[PDB]
Amino acid sequence: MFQFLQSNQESFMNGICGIMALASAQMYSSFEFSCPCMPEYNYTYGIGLLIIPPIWFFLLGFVLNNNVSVLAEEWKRPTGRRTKDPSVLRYMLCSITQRSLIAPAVWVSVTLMDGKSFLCAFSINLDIEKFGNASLVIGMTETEKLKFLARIPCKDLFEDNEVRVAATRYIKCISQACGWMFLLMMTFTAFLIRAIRPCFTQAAFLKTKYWSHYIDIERKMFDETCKEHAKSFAKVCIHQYFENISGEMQNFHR
Amino acid sequence: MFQFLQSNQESFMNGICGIMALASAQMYSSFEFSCPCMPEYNYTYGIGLLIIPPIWFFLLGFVLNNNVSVLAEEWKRPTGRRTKDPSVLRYMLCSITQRSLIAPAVWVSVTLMDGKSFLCAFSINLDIEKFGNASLVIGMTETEKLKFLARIPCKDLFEDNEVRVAATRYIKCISQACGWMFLLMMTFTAFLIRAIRPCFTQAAFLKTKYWSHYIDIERKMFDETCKEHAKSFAKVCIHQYFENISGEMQNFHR
Amino acid sequence: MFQFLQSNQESFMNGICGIMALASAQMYSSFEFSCPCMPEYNYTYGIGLLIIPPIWFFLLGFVLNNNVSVLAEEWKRPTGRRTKDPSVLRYMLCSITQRSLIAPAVWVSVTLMDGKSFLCAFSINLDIEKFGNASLVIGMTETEKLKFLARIPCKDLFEDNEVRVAATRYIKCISQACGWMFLLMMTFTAFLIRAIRPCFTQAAFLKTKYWSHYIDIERKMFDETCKEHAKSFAKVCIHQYFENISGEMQNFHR
Amino acid sequence: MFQFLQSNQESFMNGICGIMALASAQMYSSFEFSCPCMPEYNYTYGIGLLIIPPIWFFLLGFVLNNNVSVLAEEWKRPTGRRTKDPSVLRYMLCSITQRSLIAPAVWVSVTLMDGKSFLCAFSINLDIEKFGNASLVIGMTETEKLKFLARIPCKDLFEDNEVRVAATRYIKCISQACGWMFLLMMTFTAFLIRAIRPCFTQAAFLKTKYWSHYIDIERKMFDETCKEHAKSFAKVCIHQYFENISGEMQNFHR
Amino acid sequence: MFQFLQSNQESFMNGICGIMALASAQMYSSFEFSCPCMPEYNYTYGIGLLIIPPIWFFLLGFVLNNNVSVLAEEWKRPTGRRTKDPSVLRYMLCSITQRSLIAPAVWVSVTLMDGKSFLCAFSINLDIEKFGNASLVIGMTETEKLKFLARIPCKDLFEDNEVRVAATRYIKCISQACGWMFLLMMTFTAFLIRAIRPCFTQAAFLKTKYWSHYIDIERKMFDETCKEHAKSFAKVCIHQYFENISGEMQNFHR
Amino acid sequence: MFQFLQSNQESFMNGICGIMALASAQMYSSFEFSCPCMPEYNYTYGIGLLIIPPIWFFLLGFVLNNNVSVLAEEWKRPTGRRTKDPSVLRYMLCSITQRSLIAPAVWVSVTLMDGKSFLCAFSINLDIEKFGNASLVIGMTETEKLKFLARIPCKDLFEDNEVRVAATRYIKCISQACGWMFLLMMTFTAFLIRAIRPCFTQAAFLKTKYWSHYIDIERKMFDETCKEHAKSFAKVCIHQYFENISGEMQNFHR
Amino acid sequence: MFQFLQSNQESFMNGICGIMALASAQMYSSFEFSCPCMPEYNYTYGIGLLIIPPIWFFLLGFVLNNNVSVLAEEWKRPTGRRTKDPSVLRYMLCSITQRSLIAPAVWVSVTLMDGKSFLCAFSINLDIEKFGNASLVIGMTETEKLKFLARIPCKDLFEDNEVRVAATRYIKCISQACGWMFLLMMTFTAFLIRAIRPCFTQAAFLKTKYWSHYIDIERKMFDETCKEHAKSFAKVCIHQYFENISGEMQNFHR
Amino acid sequence: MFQFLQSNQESFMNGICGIMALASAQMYSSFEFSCPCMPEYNYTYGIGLLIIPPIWFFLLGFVLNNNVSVLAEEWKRPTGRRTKDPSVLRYMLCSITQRSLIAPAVWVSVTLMDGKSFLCAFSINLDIEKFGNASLVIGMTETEKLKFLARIPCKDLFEDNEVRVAATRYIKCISQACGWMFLLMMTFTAFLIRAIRPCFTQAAFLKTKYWSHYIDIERKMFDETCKEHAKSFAKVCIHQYFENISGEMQNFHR
Repeated sequence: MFQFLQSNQESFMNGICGIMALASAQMYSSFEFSCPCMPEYNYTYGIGLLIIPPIWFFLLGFVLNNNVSVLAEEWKRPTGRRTKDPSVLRYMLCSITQRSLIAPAVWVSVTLMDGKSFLCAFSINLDIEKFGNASLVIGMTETEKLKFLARIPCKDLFEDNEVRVAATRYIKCISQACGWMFLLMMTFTAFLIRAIRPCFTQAAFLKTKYWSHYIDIERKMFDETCKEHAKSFAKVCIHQYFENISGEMQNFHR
Repeated sequence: MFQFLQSNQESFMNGICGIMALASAQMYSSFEFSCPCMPEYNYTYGIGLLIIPPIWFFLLGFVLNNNVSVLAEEWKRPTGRRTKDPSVLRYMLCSITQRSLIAPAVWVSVTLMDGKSFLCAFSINLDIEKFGNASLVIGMTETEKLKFLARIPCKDLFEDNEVRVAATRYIKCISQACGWMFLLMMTFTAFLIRAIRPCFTQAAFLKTKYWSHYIDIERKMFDETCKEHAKSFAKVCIHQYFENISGEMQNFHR
Repeated sequence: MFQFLQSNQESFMNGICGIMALASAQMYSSFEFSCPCMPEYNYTYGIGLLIIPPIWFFLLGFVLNNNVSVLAEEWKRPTGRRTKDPSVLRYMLCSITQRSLIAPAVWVSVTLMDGKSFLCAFSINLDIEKFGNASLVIGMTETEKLKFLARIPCKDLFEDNEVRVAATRYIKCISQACGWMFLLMMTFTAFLIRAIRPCFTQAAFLKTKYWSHYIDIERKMFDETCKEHAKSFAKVCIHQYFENISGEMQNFHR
Repeated sequence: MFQFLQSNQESFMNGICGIMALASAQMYSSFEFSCPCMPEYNYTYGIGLLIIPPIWFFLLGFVLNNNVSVLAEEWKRPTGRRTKDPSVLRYMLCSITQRSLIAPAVWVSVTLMDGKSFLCAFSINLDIEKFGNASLVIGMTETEKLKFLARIPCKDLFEDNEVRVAATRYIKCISQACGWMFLLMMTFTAFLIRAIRPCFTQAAFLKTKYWSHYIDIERKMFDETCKEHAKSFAKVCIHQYFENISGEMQNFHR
Repeated sequence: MFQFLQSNQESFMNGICGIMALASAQMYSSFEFSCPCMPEYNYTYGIGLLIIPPIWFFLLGFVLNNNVSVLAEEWKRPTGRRTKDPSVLRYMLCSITQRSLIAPAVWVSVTLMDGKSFLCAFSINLDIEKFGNASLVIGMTETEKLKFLARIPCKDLFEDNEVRVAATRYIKCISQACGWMFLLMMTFTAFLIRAIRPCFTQAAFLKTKYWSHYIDIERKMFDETCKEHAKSFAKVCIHQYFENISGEMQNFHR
Repeated sequence: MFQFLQSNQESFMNGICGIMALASAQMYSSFEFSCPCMPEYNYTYGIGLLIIPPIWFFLLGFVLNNNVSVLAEEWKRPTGRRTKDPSVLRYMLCSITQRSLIAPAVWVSVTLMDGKSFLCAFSINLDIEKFGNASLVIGMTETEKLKFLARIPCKDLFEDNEVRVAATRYIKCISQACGWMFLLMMTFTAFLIRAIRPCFTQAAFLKTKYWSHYIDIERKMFDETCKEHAKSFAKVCIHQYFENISGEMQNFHR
Repeated sequence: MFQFLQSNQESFMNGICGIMALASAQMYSSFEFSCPCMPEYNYTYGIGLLIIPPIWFFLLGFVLNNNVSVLAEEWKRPTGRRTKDPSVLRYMLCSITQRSLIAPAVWVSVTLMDGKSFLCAFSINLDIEKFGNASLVIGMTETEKLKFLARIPCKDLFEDNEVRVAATRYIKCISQACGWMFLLMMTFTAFLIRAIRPCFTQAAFLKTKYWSHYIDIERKMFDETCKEHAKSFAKVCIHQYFENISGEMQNFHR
Repeated sequence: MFQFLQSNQESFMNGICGIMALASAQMYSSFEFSCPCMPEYNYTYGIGLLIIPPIWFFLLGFVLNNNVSVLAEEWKRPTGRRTKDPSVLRYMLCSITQRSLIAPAVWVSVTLMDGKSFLCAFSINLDIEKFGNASLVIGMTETEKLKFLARIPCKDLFEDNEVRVAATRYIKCISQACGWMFLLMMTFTAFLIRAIRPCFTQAAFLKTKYWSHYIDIERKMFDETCKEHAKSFAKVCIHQYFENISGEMQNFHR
């Protein structure tokens, strides 16, 4: 689902959040899921791939946002020295935080729709009599059937394909149900935020918008002012260089 | 069917509704249908994939529409304070709702034409003597033949390929019949709305159109006014910075 | 046959009719034909896929045409109040109807050239002694040979491949003959309409052309007039906002 | 052979004839040849695919040409009322007819070079002792060997692959010989027409060229004249609408 | 070897000759060589595909050249009436003929480098004791070994793959030798023509160049003169039409 | 993940660092990992591919940066002669160093997520009783089981596929855990640097920015000044050349 | 190696020589090498493909160069009549010859690096005891082992794959060694020509450059002068044509 | 790794060196490595492919550089006649030499990372008891085991796949270690040259830059001066030609 905003870089309302949501789901495709298939490590691997990459995509939204240093500058300065109201600083932080949650939400949704994190984390929690022969886990210890159930996420380590296919379909169904409930709760949260909060936080929104435009203007105008103060002194140095070297370029190029 | 409006971004009359209908059907292709193949869970999985993603695509149409906060602002304000007639607010809500139903309708139609939601939900409702051997479901309990019929949507869990192919073709035929009746009822509803309602709701349409143009003008004009009020104060700060630092850039760059 | 008008969006004389004929044939390719292979349902499935999608493509031509609401407005108004002659309204309706029949005609032609609708609908009408062994349908009941002949459209439900290939080639030949006779009658109808009718309905054609140009002008001029009446009042509101907030932006950004 | 004029839309001298010749040969590729492989129907199928689609491509050249209605208008009008000489009308009809024969000629040539129409139509006319065993058609009736020879165009209905390959190569050779003689006669006819006729029909060519330019000018100038007469009356209606509604937009947007 | 002048339409000195040489070799690739593999017909098929398509590509160069009608006009007119010198007419004919020989030469060269025309035409002329077993053509009649050697161009009609591969490599070697000698003689002929003839036919070259530029100027200037004489009379007719119909458009659109 | 900044060369804030991070990960894909599968060399190969290419990508960032020669010029010059403050030189070096660490960090992350460097380096550290038969490493010497465990990274040198797949999944899990902890520590380091340091090193940042703009201005202005001093002397030499040679070009070209 | 100058048509210093070197190596790829695998013909086929196509690419460089007719004109004219010095004519011929040797050198290099011409020409010169069994060529005549060794370039005519692979690798190694020595001698020749000769042939280079610019100017200025002398006389003829025909177009188009 | 500078022809600082490094690595991919697999020739083939193509890419950098003739002109001229200082000539030669070493360094690095040159050159230096059975090279002569070890680079000449895979991985590891040490030494050499030498050779750099700009200006200004001196004399010749021929074009084109 990449060609849509790729061929339409106009449907955005912020650009870096659409790129990072695209990058979050493409990084899920490129990641090679390697469940340990051991009963000690399956839970932390499967749940860690649902928890740790969203934390990293969230921090990466703060690192890539170029207003977090200016906001950290204002919060470090003492009260009275601060040129901003505390509601404008709180609104600014809330704006950065809400755009930094898109790529974590994209990761959690592709992970739950794919079903592999639940298959790795919850295959030792199965009740295997619902899936095939009952004569599988008889004759085993409690320890040995935990090792048996832990190998269900691995095709080339689990030999009974019928029990593996039935247990994989059952867990991927529950994972897709959690993925649709996650999408539905986060979109209904997005609906209440985009309907109730602009009825409540107004003119902090207008001060934060003037603050954001002032930063982009101040950065650009400082760049072209440095360039015109360079062109004054660089013209002085270049012309003074050729005062002497063209005295040599007389005999050297004529 | 994606290259048509992809190479022709002129045949639209709204852009976000054509993108979301494209995204709805592409998300159906990317979704990996995983029927549980258990008689307790097949119905809720198959009917839930026909009900829950249309609800989510409907809410996503409200979240992506940038006039729902302005409409929620007007409805929250008391009567007398409201600058709008109640017919203009009702017409505005009806406009957002009708464009938010395109991507749900695209989902329901691709789901019924594909046939997998009916195959998952209705395979325990089959009468299997119409499809193959009669000696399949003899010798089974009522419980055991419900488990037998529940595995029909799964190729690698159902062994009799002739009975599976015959039952799959029968249910996919009924699903395609419901998909064509759904398309035909929703297009005939679209015909009656686009023929009778502009004979009845006129000049609310013209007030809602002026309201929509006024919002896009007010947002843009506020953006460029913030930028020109930034350029005044940013020019002051940059010039005052180089008053002192060019006093240092004397010895530092000459 | 899609790249031709795709790379040449100049050979048209109307754009939406070329897109919908392209979309009609691409939707035939994307549709997965699933004959029930049951003698009760084969006829209605095969003939329903030849009848019902053309009705839907015809209604979709009325829904996508933006002059059907203006025409419905004029017909609803009483005689005397109507600003148009009844011949101009009849000519207008005939213009919309003739362009709405292109995508139904494209569907019927690809369906008859493919041959699957006739194979599904007419395989129980076969005389199977023309195709293979005569010892197939002996020893069967009349009911059982109807079930035998109904499975001919299904490769994985019909076991005698020689009889299936011979019966499929016979019916696809007759379907292609009906497809060429359908194309030839509809093109000869198109020839008589585009030769005799502009000798008979003239100056209703010129009034309907002025009517169509007047609609596109009135819609566009209403859009830019709403935008310039927005820019007056939006400039008032934005300037009055910064009268007070720049009084705060004194201490807040200097 | 499509990328040539596709990437060079300058080598034309008429555009619709190059597109329809491209469309004629692409429609041959998309058509799935389905010989009946029955001795009653093979001739009419094979010769019908050589005769009927050229008739349809010829009529389609008349339907797509936008001067056939203006020519039909002039021929319907009585003598004396006709503003044109009869030689200009005859030259005009000959011009449309000659461009409408390109796509029929492309169809006949790809059909004869492919060889399938001759293979279907003429396989019961074979003398099968030239191709393999002589012991094939002994022990058969005259009726049964006609059914045997009719299945030669069908790989999956004819079992002796050596006799089938030899008979297919013999008939495809004769079909390619007829295809090269057809191309050579039609190109030599094109040479005599483009060398002798502009020595004989001159200044009817110049009157027909002025007639064709006059039509394209009259259609375009009528379109922009309708648009400027629309813009007069549409400006009146829009300005009169906002006389009253801006009286409401006082309190409604200030 | 198509992308070179496809991506560089500047390396030409005439455009239609580069397109037809490209089309000649692409038509060789698209042509399905079907040797009869019969000793009566192999020679005429193999040598006919080396002779007949070059004659057709040569005539097609005369048909596509738009100066052959103007040259045929001048030659038909009597001496004294002719406005041209006979050397200018002879030079003009020689110019058209030399550009019309490029696509025949491309056909002959791809046909000889591919080797199939010599393999078909000359396989009954082989001496098969140079290629495999000597015990192949003993026990055969002179008639039967001619049928045996005629099937060498056909993989699926000749069973001894070692003798077929050895005889195919021998004949394709001789065909490639004739193809390189053909290329070398035609390029050395092209060298002598482009070196000796512009030393001999000069100022007929300059009169023929002025003649060619005069034709392209006269055709274009006649086209725009017809269009400006159309715009005079079309403006008269359109304005006179709206004199009466705007008298009706008073009540009809106000 | 290459098409994102490839189709969007605007989301950058420096260009060479985005290219080198892209080149670092593409060089990982192109590198063919060839573990020695010997217990003496596996550790240094696997850990060397995690250490040595980041050192090389770090040095390559210094070589490709065009300000390291100007900074080396300033540091070589004695104190008092230096036109820059030591804080501006330290800030400049820190700026080059931080951008030169992106491609090393990309290499370490793709190497740990792929898992092959840990599989090569740590397969002799395994405890193989956790993975398959216990009867594998009995009957072996301590030397021989080190050779046995060293061949685990090699599919075609290790025969027990079940033990190899289980040991590969265990080590790739630990490698992906180290890769996520590495990404999380380096992004949290990037967060603290981009939040705390612009609160501490300011106006060295502004002097280093003026220094960087001054270099790009001085290089460009020296280039165009050399070109205009060339055009003076080149015009002299060319005109003086044709003073004599046009005296020869009189008789030579007239 | 085609996309480089294909996407960069700026790195050239002549265009036709880069195209012909590209065409020389692409023609090597398209050529199907067909060694006769006979001891009488292998040498002349293998060495002929190394000699004859370079001669043809050399002549093709003279045919495509548009200055060889002007140079042949000057050499044909007698001494005294010649407007050029003999050193300028010799320099001009040397310039055309050196650019015409690029495509021959590209052919020889791809042919020696591929190794097939040496494999065909030199396989009867092998000493086959270095490559496999010694019992191969015992029991054979001197004539029969020449036929045995001649079939080494043919995979499907030589049965011992180990001896064939060893002999092919040995000869392709020697061919690649000759290809690298050929590249190294021709590049060192190119170095001495581009270093010593512009120290020796100067101002013949400047006269030949003025001669080449004079030809391109004289051809273009003759083309536009013919076009403006056409536009004078074509305007006369077109206006005089419509003097009479607009007398008819009075009644014919009003 | 080609699309990077292919889609970004701006990241360069010289263009021909980036193209030749791209061409060096693409020529490595296109080269078919053919180890002789003979103990006399393996070393010179494997080490020759590491030595000889870098020498050729180095000379090709001198041939393609258009300043080596101007530098050779200055060095040939006697002292006193030389218009340049000897430090400017030495700096110029060092500039050409350093850019001509990029494509040799790219070749050596891809050759060492691929590992085939070390596999060919060093497989007779192996100690084969480290890799498989010890019973391989017993029963062989010293001569015969050299022939046995020489066939390790050839898959289809070495039969023990386990010993071949183990020996190939060992040598490719050592080759990749030498490739990383080569990259690291050449990049650290590039670091010391780009840091220490612009602190030492300055104003020879500025004279060599003015020299390079003067050459590009003098070549271009000589080209346009030849063209304007052509246009003077070509206008004279063309106008004088039509003085006489338009006297003939009176009767010939009127």
